[PDB]
Amino acid sequence: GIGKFLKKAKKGIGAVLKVLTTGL
Repeated sequence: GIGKFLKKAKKGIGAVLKVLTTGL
């Protein structure tokens, strides 16, 4: 879940937020 988006947001966030928009 989002737990990965906030946890991964540390550095490589542009990747999570990028894909997170494909499912949001």
